[PDB]
Amino acid sequence: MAKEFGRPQRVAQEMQKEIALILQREIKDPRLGMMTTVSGVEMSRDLAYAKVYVTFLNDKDEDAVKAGIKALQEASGFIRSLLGKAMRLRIVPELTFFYDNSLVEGMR
Repeated sequence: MAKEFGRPQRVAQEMQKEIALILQREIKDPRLGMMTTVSGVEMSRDLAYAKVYVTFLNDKDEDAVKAGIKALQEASGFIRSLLGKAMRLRIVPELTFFYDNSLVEGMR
């Protein structure tokens, strides 16, 4: 989020910031009394598939990590649909939501 160019990086940024926001706003950040991060972003419009990364500190509690993630899982199609609509687009690529917490690395 800081690449104002004509390359595929610029758009990737604007989108990363837009998704990062809706990913930190539309998401349950305040509900998890924790701040999430986006140490990964992938947008493939060549067909209709994307892959976004989100790291949380839910690891702190396996209960909040399991349940929490469960909430992020159910709100999956919600974030994806909320995005497409939020950005009124069409590509509506399979932008999956990868949750990389500290419960799968311990350093997230």
